[PDB]
Amino acid sequence: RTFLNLTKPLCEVNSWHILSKDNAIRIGEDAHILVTREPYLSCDPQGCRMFALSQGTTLRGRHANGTIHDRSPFRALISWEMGQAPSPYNTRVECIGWSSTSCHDGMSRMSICMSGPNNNASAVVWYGGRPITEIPSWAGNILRTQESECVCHKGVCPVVMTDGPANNRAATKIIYFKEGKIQKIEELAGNAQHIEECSCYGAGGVIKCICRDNWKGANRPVITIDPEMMTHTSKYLCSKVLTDTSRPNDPTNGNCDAPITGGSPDPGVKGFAFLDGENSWLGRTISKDSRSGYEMLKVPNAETDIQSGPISNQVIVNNQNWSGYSGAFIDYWANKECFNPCFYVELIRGRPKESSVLWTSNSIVALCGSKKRLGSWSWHDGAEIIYFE
Amino acid sequence: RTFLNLTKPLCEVNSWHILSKDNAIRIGEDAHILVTREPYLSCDPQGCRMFALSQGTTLRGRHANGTIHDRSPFRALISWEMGQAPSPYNTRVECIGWSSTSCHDGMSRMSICMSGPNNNASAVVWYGGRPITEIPSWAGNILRTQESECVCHKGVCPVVMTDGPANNRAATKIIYFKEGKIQKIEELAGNAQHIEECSCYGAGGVIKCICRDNWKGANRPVITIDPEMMTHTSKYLCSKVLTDTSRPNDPTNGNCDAPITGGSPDPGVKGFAFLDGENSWLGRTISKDSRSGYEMLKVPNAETDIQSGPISNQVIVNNQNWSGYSGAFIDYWANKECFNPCFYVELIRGRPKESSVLWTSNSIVALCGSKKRLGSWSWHDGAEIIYFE
Amino acid sequence: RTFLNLTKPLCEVNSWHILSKDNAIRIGEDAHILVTREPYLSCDPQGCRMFALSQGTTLRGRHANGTIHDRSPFRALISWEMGQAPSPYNTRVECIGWSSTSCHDGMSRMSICMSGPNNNASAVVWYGGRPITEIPSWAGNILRTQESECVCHKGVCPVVMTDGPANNRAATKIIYFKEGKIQKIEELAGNAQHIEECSCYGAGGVIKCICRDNWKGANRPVITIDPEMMTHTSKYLCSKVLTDTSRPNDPTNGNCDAPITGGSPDPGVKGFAFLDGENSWLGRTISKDSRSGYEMLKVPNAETDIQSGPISNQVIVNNQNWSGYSGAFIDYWANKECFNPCFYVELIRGRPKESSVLWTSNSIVALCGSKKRLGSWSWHDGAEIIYFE
Amino acid sequence: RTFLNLTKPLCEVNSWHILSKDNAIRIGEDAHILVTREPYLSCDPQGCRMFALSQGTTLRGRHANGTIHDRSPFRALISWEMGQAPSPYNTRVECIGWSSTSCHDGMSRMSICMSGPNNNASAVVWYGGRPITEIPSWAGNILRTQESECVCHKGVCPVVMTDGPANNRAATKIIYFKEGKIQKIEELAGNAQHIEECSCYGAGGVIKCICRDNWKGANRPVITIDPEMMTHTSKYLCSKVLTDTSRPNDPTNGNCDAPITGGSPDPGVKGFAFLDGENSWLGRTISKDSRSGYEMLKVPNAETDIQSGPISNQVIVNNQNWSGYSGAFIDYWANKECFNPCFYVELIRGRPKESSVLWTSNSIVALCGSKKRLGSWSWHDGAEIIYFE
Ligand SMILES: *[C@@H]1O[C@H](CO)C(O[C@@H]2O[C@H](CO)[C@@H](O[C@@H]3O[C@H](CO[C@H]4O[C@H](CO)[C@@H](O)[C@H](O[C@H]5O[C@H](CO)[C@@H](O)[C@H](O)[C@@H]5O)[C@@H]4O)[C@@H](O)[C@H](O)[C@@H]3O)[C@H](O)[C@H]2NC(C)=O)[C@H](O)[C@H]1NC(C)=O
Ligand SMILES: *[C@@H]1O[C@H](CO)C(O[C@@H]2O[C@H](CO)C(O)[C@H](O)[C@H]2NC(C)=O)[C@H](O)[C@H]1NC(C)=O
Ligand SMILES: *[C@H]1O[C@H](CO)C(O[C@@H]2O[C@H](CO)C(O)[C@H](O)[C@H]2NC(C)=O)[C@H](O)[C@H]1NC(C)=O
Ligand SMILES: CC(=O)N[C@@H]1[C@@H](NC(=N)N)C=C(C(=O)O)O[C@H]1C(O)C(O)CO
Ligand SMILES: CC(=O)N[C@@H]1[C@@H](NC(=N)N)C=C(C(=O)O)O[C@H]1C(O)C(O)CO
Ligand SMILES: CC(=O)N[C@@H]1[C@@H](NC(=N)N)C=C(C(=O)O)O[C@H]1C(O)C(O)CO
Ligand SMILES: CC(=O)N[C@@H]1[C@@H](NC(=N)N)C=C(C(=O)O)O[C@H]1C(O)C(O)CO
Ligand SMILES: CC(=O)N[C@H]1[C@H]([C@H](O)[C@H](O)CO)OC(C(=O)O)=C[C@@H]1NC(=N)N
Ligand SMILES: CC(=O)N[C@H]1[C@H]([C@H](O)[C@H](O)CO)OC(C(=O)O)=C[C@@H]1NC(=N)N
Ligand SMILES: CC(=O)N[C@H]1[C@H]([C@H](O)[C@H](O)CO)OC(C(=O)O)=C[C@@H]1NC(=N)N
Ligand SMILES: CC(=O)N[C@H]1[C@H]([C@H](O)[C@H](O)CO)OC(C(=O)O)=C[C@@H]1NC(=N)N
Ligand SMILES: *[C@@H]1O[C@H](CO)C(O)[C@H](O)[C@H]1NC(C)=O
Ligand SMILES: *[C@@H]1O[C@H](CO)[C@@H](O)[C@H](O)[C@H]1NC(C)=O
Ligand SMILES: [Ca+2]
Ligand SMILES: [Ca+2]
Ligand SMILES: [Ca+2]
Ligand SMILES: [Ca+2]
Repeated sequence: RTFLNLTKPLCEVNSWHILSKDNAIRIGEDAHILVTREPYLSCDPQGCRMFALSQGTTLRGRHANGTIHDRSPFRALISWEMGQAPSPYNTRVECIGWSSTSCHDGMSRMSICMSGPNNNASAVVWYGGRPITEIPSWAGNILRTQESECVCHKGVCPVVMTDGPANNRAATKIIYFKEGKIQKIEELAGNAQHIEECSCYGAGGVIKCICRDNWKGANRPVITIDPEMMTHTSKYLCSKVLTDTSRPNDPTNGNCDAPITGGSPDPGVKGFAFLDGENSWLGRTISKDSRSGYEMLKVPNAETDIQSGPISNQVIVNNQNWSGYSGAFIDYWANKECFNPCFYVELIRGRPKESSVLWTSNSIVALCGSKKRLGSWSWHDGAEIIYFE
Repeated sequence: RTFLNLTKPLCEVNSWHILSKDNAIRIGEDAHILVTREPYLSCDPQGCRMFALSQGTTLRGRHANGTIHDRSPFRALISWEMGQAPSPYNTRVECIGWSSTSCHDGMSRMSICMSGPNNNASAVVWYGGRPITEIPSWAGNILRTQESECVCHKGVCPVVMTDGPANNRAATKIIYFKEGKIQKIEELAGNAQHIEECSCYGAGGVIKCICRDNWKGANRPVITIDPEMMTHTSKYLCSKVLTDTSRPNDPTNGNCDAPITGGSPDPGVKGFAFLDGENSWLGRTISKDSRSGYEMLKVPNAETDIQSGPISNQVIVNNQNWSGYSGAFIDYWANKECFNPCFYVELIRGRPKESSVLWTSNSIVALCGSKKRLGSWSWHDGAEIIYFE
Repeated sequence: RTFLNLTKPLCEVNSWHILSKDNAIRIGEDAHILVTREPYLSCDPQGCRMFALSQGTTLRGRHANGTIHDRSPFRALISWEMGQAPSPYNTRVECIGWSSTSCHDGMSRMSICMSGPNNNASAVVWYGGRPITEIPSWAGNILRTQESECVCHKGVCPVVMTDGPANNRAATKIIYFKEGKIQKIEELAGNAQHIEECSCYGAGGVIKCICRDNWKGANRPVITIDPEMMTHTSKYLCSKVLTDTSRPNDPTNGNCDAPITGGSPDPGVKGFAFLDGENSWLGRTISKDSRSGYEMLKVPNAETDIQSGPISNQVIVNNQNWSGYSGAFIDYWANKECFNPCFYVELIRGRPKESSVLWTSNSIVALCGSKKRLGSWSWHDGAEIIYFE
Repeated sequence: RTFLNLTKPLCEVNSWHILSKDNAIRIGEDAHILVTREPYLSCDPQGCRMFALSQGTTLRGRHANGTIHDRSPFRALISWEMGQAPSPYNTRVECIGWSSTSCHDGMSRMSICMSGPNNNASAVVWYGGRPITEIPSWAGNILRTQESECVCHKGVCPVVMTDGPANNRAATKIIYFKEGKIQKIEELAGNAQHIEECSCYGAGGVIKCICRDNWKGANRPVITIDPEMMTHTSKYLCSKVLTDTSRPNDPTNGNCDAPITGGSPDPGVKGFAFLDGENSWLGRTISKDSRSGYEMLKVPNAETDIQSGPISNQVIVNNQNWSGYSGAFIDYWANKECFNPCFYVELIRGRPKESSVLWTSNSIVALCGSKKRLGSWSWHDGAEIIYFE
């Protein structure tokens, strides 16, 4: 074992192949499947695992009642073998909390959870399954982080965190970790005006994080991080193809340097994009209003050209089905000459959209890049809400 | 440590001993057992494992309703320790799809799943637990493969695949894989007119695949593969003993080079044979019409002799019980001077044969050869359907 | 790793400490616990495991109905980590059948199961978890074995098997195994008139088997095996303290060379003794009629002296509670200068004795020698049968 | 792997961070969770596990009825991976009994359990998963031990055990183990008048145990053990800050050398403190009468100064929520220059306090120190009792 470095280029991607699906809600109708939300995947030299925020109750359990609620002393980050559903019998507790990130540096995994009350939350940073570092809230307002994997280079792993209003200017820091210990802290710099829930991946010695501006913008902020100089810049996706949820119709021109406003009724959702000049893909919900459907759109020069639009699409979840959060990960230990993009989509069931049940949970689907021109179908959740009534 | 070489000859077989039985439906009446179909086993240097295509639901779950249906986005190939029943707690997800194959090359396991819509399925080829290769559909008609184990020699693992009509001429390929990467693709050549669901094994550097002609033959096609040369031939099993389901009565002579047609109402079932001159055995369901009973027939020179008939028979499942698919496997890593034949029978319960239940699923029995003359009995599923009403 | 050699003497025993208890019926009332019977324990260099004959159903399952029945195609030898209850999620299938034995030789574990119809049963012998040898029925009447562990010395593992009447003269053999292969077969010789269900242990290069005579004696037969020469003798336990169940009052004298008859209503139960001069301990059910209670009795020279009586006693299960089978095992790999005797008692719940339920199952308790004078209480099952009604 | 040596000082602690929370009652409402009480945590070179005394029945099981009872043949010490709820499917059985301690010495784990009747209990001492030693009751009155982890130094693991009255002068011993073998046995010396349920840690070659006086004191006895010399002293914690439950209001002065009487209705609860000069912290329930709430109090010189009061506080469980036992553990194998203090709180649910249910159980929370000033919230159990009615 060695520290991962990020000096390979991104792979060429012409379509997306099915990597994994857990069918958690279908299985959780009967077997003992934990209630969750904010899932993702993360890899290490050995393979890949699913991660999510448990609600500290099973789906059929009476305590599922009220699981719409975001933050409780009963939530923890759990991980498990990619593909299986999360039960109390197959899940590792990574840390305790209601907001998380995790990543493997080539040697060991670092996992980070926030917990506590809204005015007094704290992060505990674990490395090798051991607690290393604690960080108190600096702004006293729901200290929080990515909800998807971080990225490490040469032992250095940056993590974007935010503390402050959901609906106004907040205080975002980039913290640089090595073996769970803080190497540097940096205030957000650049033109991104609001930063939440960054989806991050590395390629070519650089880490790109594509985020949620929950304040004003229906276009997504992008933070470029040098993990060697331990510095960063920020701005917005240039493309007119707007990828936040609640968004207006796509304008004729996007805006590299300011939030483009509009959309009703939701201020944001976690999302992602891979930005590689011509080899660029943007994900989004199919609905402009709601967390339903999911589509991948190849938009050459999305990161630099305000006029860029799709040259190809793939429907991942059709617009008759609920989606939710979406984020980036890559298996950096694959036996290839390039880093192949992968993404997951969180498939939210129950409240608020389906309120014939008392709970909110989700399942997971995950896909990676193919150089081939693969056919596709919808990878929706597939559970019958009527079975839970 | 090393690549499996197919050097050894086949062991003499005079009868069949019990290897494993999972009792999955009996257990699944209570415990949390996954709905499945299309099982098989496969071994590696450490031991044997059971495989099946999950339906993404447990047997007692309400989602088990409608599981007669073959293809959905909720199926995946799962594997588990031989003899246990498949639950969400003890299963490994090998890949995502509704047709599969799997084998170990002596170093690592290759696993292959097709998924996607009928007019646009794709294969994802997995090696050592990672996705290596994707293959688009070549004929836009349910790209599909073996549904039992492949076989490797010096790192080369041939896989037989088909795309095209179930009731007409289709497009079959032999794909030769080494570490999940395509070394060669051949089009099917020879006298087999239709090819599905091949059951394969190796001995003395030759791989034989005994398959299902869903188009015409109640005789089974036989593909013979040289994995060094990476070439094949194809024809039909010569014996007058027909082993497909829905077959007519055995004629006076079989045909080596052309289908023996007939029988009603079903076109085919996956089956297998071991072919080694004198030491040749054929499995078939006992009913010539439906998937019930299972028998093993020692049919000397089945592969060469149009007049060859049984000189012994072992009842595996009595004709009062449901069977289903059957397939070949060998423990190539046995401490033995020969490769001993083994097989499984899938014990299908529920629909369409038992319509008092809303689901279709199965359990597994597995047996291997013995030089001795062993007594026997029926190894039927053993669940009571009245319990599920 | 090296072959186990039986070079240590038995440790001195003056009472019995608790080793394990799985509370399988209490736990199986809600959790998913397999119906079992004929349990035992067996150790290897890494530790000890619990073993039993599963009925291929869980205890609360509808298929638990009819589990009084001894032989079916749905039974398998299962082993799990000592002190756990056996559920579908934690048990390894050792082999398939309804009579077993198992032992580790210092390198790998050998397991043996019989399956088949009464007149045509067979043994399959496994070594390192792979099948090695098959042995067909020699007398066409329920080929059967120890139902507790076998013992090895320099890789030679003898096994006692019987084929023939339960109620009359049968054909017993002693089979000498090494790595699953048969080295010698001997027919039973000496004074034991009937042999079943041998509980065997080794100390100082000699193996002793304490068996069940189902035909005549309420005294237990004793086979002495030389694992090196591969020869044996047999007679009866000399002591007047009668240990089989159904048995009459203890007579004034025992008989070394012939059975002591009487008792009602039942012909026999599996049981055991440690036999070592002054250091001799006889288990038996407290009740002389039924399978209730269990007591240990120190009877010096029980083996050789027809007049030997108890000098102390420890109640293991009180006579108000159900017992069942009992048997010998030792951790031959403990860091001790002697081999310390252990035993278990099968704690049978349900039919025939408790007919308010439709099933038969058991739980387990295991205790080992102490050189100390330990207090004791009853280790009865502890499930409340009314919960199951 | 070598013997752990208590060579490092205790870390500076200013605040407590969340380590783990198993949410076992919430999860056990549906999923098959073992009823437990008397939990703790213990670490080894590889990670930390949770430990509890199981009741040999699951939480929703009908046998949960009556689990208020402290002692039965159906209890066992179980260990599981930290963060998980204890189920039949993920727990190791450490030993059998109703009182326990456990600790790892850097090489292997020693685990000790007492079982038996009140007047004839015995301890079994286990090492590396094998039983090594047995200790009979010396006073015929419920031989019993710490209910939390022991501590080892150069292979020598002291354990505090008591035998004799709960409400009068009892007979306490300090037993020094090495690889499960007795090195030395001392009778309690010093001014502690009654000793139960010691919580022990190590720093700079010294072991401190903060115990429970069930007889007269609302202050806590403290034993200071030299593991190299194998000698101890005892007294009471000096501070006016009384930390047993039932206690009176805190007095003007404490008492280092005699119990301080008073409080109602409870004679005692298991508790803990870390004593390190200015860096000293005392746990106690928030309620003086009852096992509700839990608070950490930084009391400089608590160990030497009768007038020492709190300089800071952390609410661990609010006084509207039930707590229970509490105890000390340290990850001695952390990659840190100091030994960092951790503790758990047993969060008791059911009887006697909540008698709309027929059972008594608990969940667990654990926390470790921080040099930081971190915010906090209440880590209550989180289950709704109405759901179990
Ligand atoms: C966010 O959480 C952070 C944690 O870093 C906050 O910080 C804590 O802040 C407090 C000041 O607000 C701390 O307080 C002080 O306590 C010491 C000693 O306290 C104990 O002893 C005295 C005398 O015996 C009692 O009167 C105290 O009674 C308070 O605490 C107990 C719980 O133990 C509670 O049950 C009582 O009702 C009562 O509120 C107590 O037992 C005093 O000498 C001092 O004057 C002051 O009160 C605390 O030390 C500090 N903790 C840590 C850890 O840093 C902050 O409060 C939170 N911020 C926000 C915005 O909420
Ligand atoms: C980046 O990480 C790679 C992958 O390990 C790396 O390593 C190799 O490069 C050297 C020469 O520079 C070799 O000759 C090795 O054969 C290569 N090793 C492997 C395992 O592929 C780079 O050195 C790392 N670069 C930096 C800047 O850290
Ligand atoms: C506690 O239990 C132990 C063990 O059973 C015990 O010892 C036995 O004593 C009785 C009566 O004196 C006997 O006759 C047995 O032979 C003794 N057995 C052993 C194994 O030593 C004590 O009697 C019991 N002590 C108390 C106080 O009950
Ligand atoms: C799963 C589902 O029913 N999805 C609806 C979808 N359906 C179709 N286009 N058919 C259309 C939208 C939408 O674009 O508004 O999103 C959904 C919707 O109605 C809302 O979000 C409003 O609450
Ligand atoms: C399991 C079972 O009972 N199977 C039936 C079998 N049974 C007996 N011969 N007992 C008889 C036949 C048959 O004669 O065609 O095949 C089976 C059949 O499918 C049908 O009869 C019609 O569905
Ligand atoms: C567990 C239990 O209650 N067992 C009964 C037992 N009970 C008591 N001694 N209390 C009495 C005896 C006996 O000693 O013969 O045997 C048992 C019995 O059922 C029968 O004898 C009739 O079949
Ligand atoms: C968890 C809970 O409700 N606990 C009660 C709590 N008070 C309140 N939460 N209101 C505080 C006390 C107390 O300080 O004595 O008393 C507790 C109590 O109910 C009893 O002692 C009854 O025996
Ligand atoms: C820390 C936290 O509670 N984050 C919230 C997050 C959120 O409120 C915002 O992004 C607004 O600031 O939104 C959502 C969401 O569904 O929009 C889920 C997250 N839930 C959890 N991570 N548990
Ligand atoms: C890919 C696919 O759906 N294959 C079918 C297969 C089939 O339809 C034919 O062979 C005719 O083309 O038949 C059966 C069958 O039971 O006959 C099950 C297989 N199901 C699954 N593999 N999932
Ligand atoms: C092979 C077989 O069925 N053995 C029987 C055994 C028995 O019948 C005799 O000893 C008489 O010959 O009795 C019992 C018994 O409880 O008496 C259980 C065993 N059950 C099982 N091993 N499965
Ligand atoms: C051996 C035993 O039963 N110990 C009791 C203990 C106790 O009774 C006393 O400390 C008085 O001596 O109190 C408690 C308690 O909740 O107070 C739990 C323990 N229960 C168990 N450890 N099982
Ligand atoms: C769900 O939770 C609600 C608010 O806490 C409530 O009061 C309701 O009764 C409860 N419902 C069920 C069915 O548990
Ligand atoms: C509770 O246990 C007691 C003691 O045996 C009892 O009798 C009662 O019926 C049990 N209650 C239930 C609901 O089982
Ligand atoms: Ca937005
Ligand atoms: Ca056909
Ligand atoms: Ca008898
Ligand atoms: Ca007290």
